[PDB]
Amino acid sequence: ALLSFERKYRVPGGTLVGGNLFDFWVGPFYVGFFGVATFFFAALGIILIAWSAVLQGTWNPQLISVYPPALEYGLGGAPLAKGGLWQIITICATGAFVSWALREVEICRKLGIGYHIPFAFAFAILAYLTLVLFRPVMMGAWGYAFPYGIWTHLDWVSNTGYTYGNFHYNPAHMIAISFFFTNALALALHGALVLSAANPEKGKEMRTFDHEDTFFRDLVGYSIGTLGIHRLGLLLSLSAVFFSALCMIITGTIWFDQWVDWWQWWVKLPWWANIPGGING
Amino acid sequence: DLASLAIYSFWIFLAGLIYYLQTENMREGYPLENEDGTPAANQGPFPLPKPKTFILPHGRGTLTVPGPESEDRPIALARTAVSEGFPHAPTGDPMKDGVGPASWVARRDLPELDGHGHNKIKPMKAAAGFHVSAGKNPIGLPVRGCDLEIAGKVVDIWVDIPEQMARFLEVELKDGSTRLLPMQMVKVQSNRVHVNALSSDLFAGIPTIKSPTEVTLLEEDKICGYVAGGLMYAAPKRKS
Amino acid sequence: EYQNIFSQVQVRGPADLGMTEDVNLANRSGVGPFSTLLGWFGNAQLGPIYLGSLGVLSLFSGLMWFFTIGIWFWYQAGWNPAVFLRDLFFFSLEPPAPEYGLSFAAPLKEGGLWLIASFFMFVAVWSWWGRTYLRAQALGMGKHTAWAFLSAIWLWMVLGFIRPILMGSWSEAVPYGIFSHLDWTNNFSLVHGNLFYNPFHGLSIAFLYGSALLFAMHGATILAVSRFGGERELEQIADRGTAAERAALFWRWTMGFNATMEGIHRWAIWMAVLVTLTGGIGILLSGTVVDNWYVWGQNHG
Ligand code: BCL
Ligand code: BCL
Ligand code: BCL
Ligand code: BCL
Ligand SMILES: CC[C@H]1c2cc3[nH]c4c(c3C)C(=O)[C@H](C(=O)OC)c4c3nc(cc4[nH]c(cc(n2)[C@@H]1C)c(C(C)=O)c4C)[C@@H](C)[C@@H]3CCC(=O)OC/C=C(\C)CCC[C@H](C)CCC[C@H](C)CCCC(C)C
Ligand SMILES: CC[C@H]1c2cc3[nH]c4c(c3C)C(=O)[C@H](C(=O)OC)c4c3nc(cc4[nH]c(cc(n2)[C@@H]1C)c(C(C)=O)c4C)[C@@H](C)[C@@H]3CCC(=O)OC/C=C(\C)CCC[C@H](C)CCC[C@H](C)CCCC(C)C
Ligand SMILES: COC(C)(C)C/C=C/C(C)=C/C=C/C(C)=C/C=C/C(C)=C\C=C\C=C(C)\C=C\C=C(/C)CC/C=C(\C)CCC=C(C)C
Ligand SMILES: CCCCCCCCCCCC[N+](C)(C)[O-]
Ligand SMILES: CCCCCCCCCCCC[N+](C)(C)[O-]
Ligand SMILES: CCCCCCCCCCCC[N+](C)(C)[O-]
Ligand SMILES: CCCCCCCCCCCC[N+](C)(C)[O-]
Ligand SMILES: [Fe+3]
Repeated sequence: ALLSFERKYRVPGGTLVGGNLFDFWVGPFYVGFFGVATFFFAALGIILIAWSAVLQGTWNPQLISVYPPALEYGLGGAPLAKGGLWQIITICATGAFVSWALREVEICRKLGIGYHIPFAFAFAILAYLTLVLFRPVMMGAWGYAFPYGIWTHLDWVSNTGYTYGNFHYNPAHMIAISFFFTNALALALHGALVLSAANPEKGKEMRTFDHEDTFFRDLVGYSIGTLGIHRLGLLLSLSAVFFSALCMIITGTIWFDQWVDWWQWWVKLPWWANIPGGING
Repeated sequence: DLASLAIYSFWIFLAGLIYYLQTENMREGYPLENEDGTPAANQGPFPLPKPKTFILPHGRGTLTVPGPESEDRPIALARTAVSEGFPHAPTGDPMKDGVGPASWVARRDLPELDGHGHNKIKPMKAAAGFHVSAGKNPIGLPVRGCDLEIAGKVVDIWVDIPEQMARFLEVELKDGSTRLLPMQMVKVQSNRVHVNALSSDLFAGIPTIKSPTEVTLLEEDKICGYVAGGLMYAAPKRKS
Repeated sequence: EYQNIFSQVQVRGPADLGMTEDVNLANRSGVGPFSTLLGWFGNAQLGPIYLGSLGVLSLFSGLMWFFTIGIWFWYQAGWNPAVFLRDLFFFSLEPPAPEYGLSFAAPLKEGGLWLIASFFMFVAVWSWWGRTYLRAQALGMGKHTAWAFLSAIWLWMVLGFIRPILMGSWSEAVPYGIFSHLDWTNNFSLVHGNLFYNPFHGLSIAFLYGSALLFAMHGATILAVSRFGGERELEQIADRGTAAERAALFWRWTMGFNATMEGIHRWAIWMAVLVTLTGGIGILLSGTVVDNWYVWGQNHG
């Protein structure tokens, strides 16, 4: 149950709450207070989803779906079968994720490493909280949040999108997509570079960092280095999820028309707004 | 049809890819052990992979993983409970013994070389043509601990020559002896370098290098280990 | 404490001319300027780029594809630069109409310029790919970068070439334009019964989401262990240090399992590669074998 090198690291300390009460492991898993918290919120939430499966009449995971309260309920409570189960499960989910992050912080302190991981995860939590919480509250009803089901949540994506035409035209959405595409490009290259240095042509010696640096200079004229590519990856990723949250927080709130028509601010700039020719004249 | 043959084939491909990926990631640290160092009974469903051999670059030899695993050092720890899964207490001073957040590994006692076979990390005085080009120059700055006392002063920057990057500050103590602090654990300020991890009275205890013009991979690990460990262990002496 | 997102102190020395190995030093350029701006994040050196024979072929073709679209955008703008800048995202170089099929005999103002620009892009990309392979052979490194790039080439190759050919028409290909290639993408989903129902499309999404997940994890992990010199990954593979151990142990204690310093980069290269791999299969099957992914999904077959 231990990695060969692991024992020297399994010392007491680092917990944020409850001293040495929960300072122990179950197999590979660290527990901690927030380990216990995560189990509670995760058990409860899973129980409520099962109880929501009987109210619907399916034990089929491709069919099961927990919906928000309909718009009529506003930002108020709802009967369980009619939206209150979603509302409670949502509180349970938020509890599971925040507890998971804070559990990552306790693991960080015992290992004496930095806090970059819990920090990155909180951007994911933030995107979720934008969809199920922030945008609903700004809009005035829980019903605008997405449903918890495998395909029904895809339905919401599609219908919420096309409420505004081709959703391609949300400018924050454009930026978000660029970071996602760019991040995957960077992850491919970084992975490929390290592996090509560690795993050279047969019989050759293991290459070095300088070979990595040379390769990328040979190729594109620049190289960012070891610290920089890990700073770049963390940043392309965190930025993608940032602009995703942004593109949704502005949709249905400060902009509620067709997204393609937003782009008329550009074309009707008065110095060229009237000139003939082109596509828009 | 063709489509559902493709998707079914893909899922089988992916399972074998996961298998391959997981066994690849078992070339260190495995086999699993009981807290006493004996092989654990339950290794899980994945087998150890066929070993592979890296030919290291500069006549430095060979690495074959998976291989025989051992800490080439004493671990000053004791069980706090009669059953598996609980913390193991330090039996001495965890900073000195190198346990917990203060851990190091018995890395090779040579320095890392570059692609041309020269020491990757040099002091800047011994580094031909290298100068501070941006930001505050730390050299000559006093160094403060987490108890707000001065521990020493910066007398050079050790640089990564290939990466062209500061990795250590060399610090002179009231001894007249020097130590290395890792760059990633210091705050270079206007009038001082601040060190949160350590209090002034623990700077003497930082492991020393045996030649003054190179660090070894073993020594980097003992130094970075020591100073990181202070976040936990020097927390009595931490004020702000 | 210090977080390590930007360097506190930059340090410069002699321009690095690189490792020689088998590279024709005659084809390398001279080290360009040092960017202080870039060096807060990565390296300052905008040093030497290798421009061989394939590199020049690629760069010429690329500018040709790029200019072919550009003159056409001007012809649409009426050669008026104000209209050019007003309607820039609206211009489009469209493929030949379904009439001309997979033929090359077709007027320039009806898809001829499209064929031309596409030929230039085709040679620009494949030569650059060969360059990626050859650049690595010179240094004696493995061909990983060339394989991962082949995967991106796959999706591209399918969209503009392979799939237009199996439909028997160049009109099925993507046009050159900012707003138009977006419209083509929305239109494609609509015409194939909603791509959300394509099981390859949803796998592609899992991998794209997972790429951001992995790199967030990995990058954040290397930063957290950079106080033990974790970023020097290649040496940490040959001689595991405490950086690699507390990195593995963070994740073992969090989610019950872990990677190695080498192993995490196999996870990485694959997670990304599978984005465009499954993606290219999903597009290739659309309109050749499956007309409507809603229908297919009702009786898989
Ligand atoms: C993938 C499936 C669809 C498709 C769907 C989409 C969707 C959906 C979107 C794009 C977007 C983009 N597409 Mg497309 N696109 C496809 C195939 C392509 C191909 C090709 C196969 O050869 C090319 C050359 C492009 C090129 C482009 C870019 C113009 C843009 C961002 C690219 C990027 O970030 O990559 C990373 C690669 C790099 C080299 C780094 C680039 C980083 C910076 C410099 C780019 C900033 C762009 C920013 C958002 C501003 C946009 C305005 C214009 C630049 C004026 N697409 C097919 C047809 N594409 C986004 C867009 O913003 O369009 C307007 C967008 O929302
Ligand atoms: C993110 C923006 C949109 C959205 C748009 C899409 C689109 C578009 C698609 C998905 C797809 C998926 N979505 Mg979604 N989805 C949203 C929000 C979520 C959230 C949430 C915020 O909590 C969750 C849990 C999911 C989960 C999922 C997966 C079922 C699936 C692949 C995920 C993946 O590979 O990511 C990367 C992550 C990993 C590899 C880590 C492992 C994550 C695993 C696989 C998640 C499984 C959990 C699931 C079965 C629920 C368990 C709950 C209880 C524990 C029982 N989505 C919102 C509404 N989602 C794709 C799909 O295939 O639909 C069927 C797809 O095409
Ligand atoms: C027809 C559909 C519409 C459209 C409508 C929308 C709408 C509407 C939305 C998007 C959103 C997104 N769109 Mg869109 N979109 C379209 C076409 C595209 C195209 C394209 C055509 O090529 C692309 C590439 C994208 C890309 C994107 C992303 C920028 C973004 C999703 C990422 C995200 O938010 O992660 C964020 C990640 C999360 C919320 C996940 C959080 C995970 C949490 C914290 C933890 C989960 C734990 C789990 C439960 C536990 C599992 C335990 C087990 C052990 C595994 N869209 C068209 C035009 N798009 C979404 C967005 O931008 O913001 C959300 C969104 O809501
Ligand atoms: C209304 C829109 C439709 C839809 C229609 C499509 C279509 C159509 C396609 C996708 C595709 C994709 N979609 Mg979809 N999609 C929708 C909604 C979504 C949502 C969402 C709702 O949240 C998400 C997350 C996605 C996500 C995704 C991606 C997983 C996938 C593209 C992978 C990629 O990285 O290509 C980016 C990478 C490339 C194109 C590689 C090409 C690179 C080449 C080799 C070189 C380019 C550079 C060139 C040389 C020029 C140089 C320029 C430089 C700047 C110098 N879609 C809805 C249902 N989607 C693609 C797919 O794979 O489907 C299975 C696809 O073709
Ligand atoms: C698994 C697929 C993912 C991925 C991976 C990937 N892409 C790759 C690779 C890999 C592993 C490479 O090794 C290769 C690369 O070279 O990386 C730097 C590449 C590459 N992916 C690129 C783009 C790209 N990849 C994309 C996507 C993806 N690539 C996915 C995220 C996209 C998307 C999202 O659509 C784009 C936009 C290129 C940067 C590069 C291949 C470049 C190429 O082949 O083009 C040849 C050259 C030209 C067309 C140049 C002319 C056009 C220019 C606009 C002119 C300016 C150039 C120059 C500055 C002119 C100078 C002239 C004088 C003034 C001196
Ligand atoms: C910057 C954001 C990017 C990112 C990063 C990221 N995610 C992270 C981390 C980081 C840095 C971690 O440290 C953490 C991790 O532990 O990874 C292994 C994590 C994590 N990201 C996860 C998923 C995830 N991340 C996503 C996205 C992103 N994560 C981005 C790419 C997605 C997307 C793209 O959709 C998913 C699916 C988990 C694997 C993990 C967090 C695990 C966790 O929180 O455990 C606590 C909770 C439970 C055990 C289950 C509780 C169940 C609920 C109570 C009920 C179910 C409610 C739910 C709403 C159901 C909805 C399902 C339907 C929509 C189908
Ligand atoms: C300022 O003015 C100047 C002079 C600088 C010029 C300005 C230029 C501008 C404004 C250019 C703008 C170009 C744009 C915006 C291009 C956009 C492209 C987009 C958004 C997407 C690209 C998708 C294209 C793909 C999928 C193409 C795939 C092509 C192939 C797979 C190969 C095609 C091959 C063909 C048809 C046959 C070739 C022949 C053989 C058999 C070898
Ligand atoms: C950010 C990427 C920039 C890539 C272009 C710059 C790198 C190549 C510089 C070559 C300059 C050469 N010189 C001096 C001989 O002309
Ligand atoms: C079990 C049936 C066969 C499944 C095949 C899956 C293969 C996945 C890739 C593993 C081999 C990896 N590789 C290419 C690096 O050697
Ligand atoms: C995307 C998730 C992929 C899961 C791959 C398999 C994860 C479990 C691996 C367990 C191996 C480790 N252990 C603890 C037995 O040593
Ligand atoms: C692909 C669907 C989601 C897969 C989730 C897999 C969870 C992996 C966690 C297993 C950890 C196992 N172990 C060995 C510690 O017991
Ligand atoms: Fe890495």
